[PDB]
Amino acid sequence: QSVTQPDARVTVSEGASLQLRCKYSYSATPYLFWYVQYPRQGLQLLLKYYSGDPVVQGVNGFEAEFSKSNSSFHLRKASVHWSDSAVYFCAVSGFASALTFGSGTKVIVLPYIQN
Ligand SMILES: *[C@@H]1O[C@H](CO)[C@@H](O)[C@H](O)[C@H]1NC(C)=O
Repeated sequence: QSVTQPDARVTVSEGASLQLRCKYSYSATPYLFWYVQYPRQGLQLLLKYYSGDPVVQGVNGFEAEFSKSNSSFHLRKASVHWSDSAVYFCAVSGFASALTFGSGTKVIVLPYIQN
């Protein structure tokens, strides 16, 4: 139905937290998703919410919470890895609805360098 990703880009150092904002529009029961696009590959599903517990855990430390009250589906990760650089897309759906995508959010991760 409708999804909004208010930030187009995010720059962050390896080790720090990350929050990618997503707002949705619907009235019914929404099906929510996060997809990730790594360089030189197609979209992949990162996490999804259909029902039950609003906090959903996806691959590699990624988390998202469905909030009906706040009508949000913010994605978070406690400590980002350098390989997390990518474009993240929020999408929404429903019982008799098509899948709709947001404009996406580019995440640039600065790698941590030691000696
Ligand atoms: C909804 O927003 C309120 C006010 O900032 C906040 O206290 C609450 O935790 C939010 N719910 C979500 C999306 O976690």
